[PDB]
Amino acid sequence: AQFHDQLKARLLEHTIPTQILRESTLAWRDFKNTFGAPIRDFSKIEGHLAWTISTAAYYKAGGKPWKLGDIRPGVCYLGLVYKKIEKSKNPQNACCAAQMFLDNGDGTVFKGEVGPWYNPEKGEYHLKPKEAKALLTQALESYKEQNKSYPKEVFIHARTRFNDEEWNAFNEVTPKNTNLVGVTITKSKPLKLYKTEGAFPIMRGNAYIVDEKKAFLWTLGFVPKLQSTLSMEVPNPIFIEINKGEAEIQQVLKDILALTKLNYNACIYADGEPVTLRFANKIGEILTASTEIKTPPLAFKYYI
Amino acid sequence: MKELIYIEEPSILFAHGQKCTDPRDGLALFGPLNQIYGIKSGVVGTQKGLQIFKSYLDKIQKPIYNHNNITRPMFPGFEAVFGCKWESQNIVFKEITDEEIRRYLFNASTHKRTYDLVTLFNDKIITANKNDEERVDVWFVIVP
Amino acid sequence: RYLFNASTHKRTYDLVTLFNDKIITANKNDEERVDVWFVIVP
Amino acid sequence: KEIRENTCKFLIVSSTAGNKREGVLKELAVATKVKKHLQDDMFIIPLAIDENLSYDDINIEIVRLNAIDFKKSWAKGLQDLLDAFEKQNVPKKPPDHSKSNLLYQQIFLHDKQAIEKEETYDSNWFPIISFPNELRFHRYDWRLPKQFDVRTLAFPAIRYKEYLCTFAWEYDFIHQLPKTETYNGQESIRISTSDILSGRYDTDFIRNYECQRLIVQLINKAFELRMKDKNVREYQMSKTFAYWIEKGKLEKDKFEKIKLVGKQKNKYWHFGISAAGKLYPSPVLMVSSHIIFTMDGINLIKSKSIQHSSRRKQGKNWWNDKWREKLLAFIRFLSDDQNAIYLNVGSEEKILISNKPLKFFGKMSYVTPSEV
RNA sequence: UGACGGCUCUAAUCUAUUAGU
DNA sequence: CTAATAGATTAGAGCCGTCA
Ligand SMILES: [Mg+2]
Repeated sequence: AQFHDQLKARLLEHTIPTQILRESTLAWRDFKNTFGAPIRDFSKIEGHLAWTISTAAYYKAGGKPWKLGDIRPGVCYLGLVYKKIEKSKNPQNACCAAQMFLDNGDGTVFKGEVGPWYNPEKGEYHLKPKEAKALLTQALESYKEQNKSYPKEVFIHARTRFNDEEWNAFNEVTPKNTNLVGVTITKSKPLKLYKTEGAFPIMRGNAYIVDEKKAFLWTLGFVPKLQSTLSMEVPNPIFIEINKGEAEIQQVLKDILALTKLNYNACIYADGEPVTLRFANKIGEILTASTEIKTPPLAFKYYI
Repeated sequence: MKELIYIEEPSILFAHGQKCTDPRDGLALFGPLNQIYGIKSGVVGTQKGLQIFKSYLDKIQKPIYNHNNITRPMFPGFEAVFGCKWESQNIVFKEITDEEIRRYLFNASTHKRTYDLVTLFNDKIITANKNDEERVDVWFVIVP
Repeated sequence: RYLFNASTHKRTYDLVTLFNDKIITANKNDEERVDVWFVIVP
Repeated sequence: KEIRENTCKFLIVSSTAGNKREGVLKELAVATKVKKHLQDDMFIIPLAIDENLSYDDINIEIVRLNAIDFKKSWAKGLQDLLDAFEKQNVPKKPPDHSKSNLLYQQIFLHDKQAIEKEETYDSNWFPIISFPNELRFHRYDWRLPKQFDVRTLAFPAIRYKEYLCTFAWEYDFIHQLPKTETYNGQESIRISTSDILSGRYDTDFIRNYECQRLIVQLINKAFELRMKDKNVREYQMSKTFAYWIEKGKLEKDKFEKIKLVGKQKNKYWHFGISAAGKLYPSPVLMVSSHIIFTMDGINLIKSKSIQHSSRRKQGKNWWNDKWREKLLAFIRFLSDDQNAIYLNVGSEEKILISNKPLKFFGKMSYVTPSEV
């Protein structure tokens, strides 16, 4: 259950990359039918297996497969997701900063922030006012040191709406008059819809606006280049709600759509949710395996 | 009447200042941005794991074909796409435990079994990294 | 301070602290892969 | 034109079945003749790819020539081909990958991308069209005992601080206890439904949110009440009851050229649904579809995991057209009227819900005739 | 733990009312 | 100062398959 989590968590203190490969992937020949039903199969998909592995290993070597270049310079980005540890007093307090994008003249930064700040409450999530100030200040000095100047515009993602006091505290730690906005992104909300004619689902990239604040987006259709569906059955969309701030809907929607292909762990053409939420989700269980670590690194090579 | 607004796909950057939508064909055409060419690796496991890893490593040099071309772009070869060397003749292997004193007689408190497994693997890796001379880059772990 | 007036041992410790902290931050923060380091001294 | 007037080299490819092709042999003979014409440097440079093609069993006319190998790795073959080419003093040209990108995108652009044609889509929701203008609350602090709960009652009635939230008349409870009419209705309370749906109503004891909660609870229980007498029964679920119908109960297991109860792994499967009301964008009804199994229609598998495997096996080969058509057919069968569905929420009051789903029109599409 | 999606089962807490301080 | 109802809003944690 926690084999990989524990192994990577305890090896994290020595700064060594690693890669775990099950033998069944390598030995998919001899694990054939026990009594007439084959256990296992990659014939139809065999070539793609190589595409799944090589580039990943390349990233662990120190190579950059592909970078995105559709970002306005002099902007921010950040994400967040919580986690349940339920160690002793069933605490709900595990917040893992996801990432941040920066333009240091010519390059792109993908290191993110870390530090599992705690919270006495066990079921209400949110965040106490003290932790949030340091949480945003951290990204602030990171931007200062990687920009040799001050940041201009800031964006924030989330998973759940939040109360007034902590956003007010976030506005309190705002330097000068920079604009801050946070966007809540759910995962599943039922808006099942069909195609009137034919035998194919909706075509990927559609939208359905219900108000100047809320919005919707579809991600599992079928790209004409791929000509085949990304999901076996009819898809399920993502519901978008803007919580606070003055943010135009179309630009933020296209921005969050543009950040669903940076899945370095694989090479599938399209992915459902943006990289940020799942990326913080998959770093959280690494640090929740064992909590004796102090100041873990901020490079995602070792985590992934 | 309520209508659906459509959003087009963005574009990603590649080598030589080129652009495309899919990344696979771009890599097959232009390659990565930064050039690093050392994959001196490491591995732990049993000897059958050694031979199977060697066979799979030197197998990937030849192209391998999908069942359906139109949905999966072709894979010509690691050196064909990346311009980086990775062969099955420069591995520095460290031997694994073979007795595996843990058997069906010992199944209560599997947490302890997991602890013993991870302690053994981690100490072996750490000792190999700390004491030996050769410069290793990645560590592959295989186990049934 | 330029002159070794206050404490030469203190100045050496400060310089080594600066170099060590910079190197450690580089190792734990960046993304590239490096093997050696050629430190120049003024 | 090109072979004679404007060609410098040649790149014959020795595949496994390259000898069979008559056209390649014809152009090969043409190349041999033009070489016999020129006699300057060399023209022909063979290539080999396959492992099955042994080095001796190669095409008979070309045995005299050697070949750069590609059987091991394509990179070294490309490398030695290119440096042999540049050693042969072939005229050069500065590289430009943009032309390669343009050619790649142009040669592979058809039967893909998007088309400006308009199309239509169907939704999953049904909007309400009828509702009584006002609802009524009336509590005497003595009308009912304060211990039993409201799940016992089968008609709209839920407790409250002081305003008993009922839909029908408060004197419609004679069926098991008398003296209902003895409770005078002059001291009753009324709240306009149209205004609270508009949301303009607001008081110190009733806000918009909890009264909206009240009305959605009433419409949900009314939907259950109108569903229960449809003669389609229910199976226990983690969520509300899953409603479905049996083979043979409809005429010969068929209803308008669609089949809903079938056989898979010697088990009989049916097509059920579930529903619940939502209101914020518009008063509409969520409906979702599920597939149910059974041995003979009297009992069902107990294990959820093998049920999961069976439902995946059954649903692997069902797609958008079948999904949409079956949902429309089932909802039309559910329609108790030729135009809508009535909800006899009150003693005589009812709410009408459209049996025709919503619509959508989109201005963008793809190359539809993809066949596969 | 080669990765992705689709389902199913389980958990809390917040927000009215109510009975035992 | 504890407990039953009830919606709306959250997280683990397994099983099947991978294009008819
Ligand atoms: Mg990995």
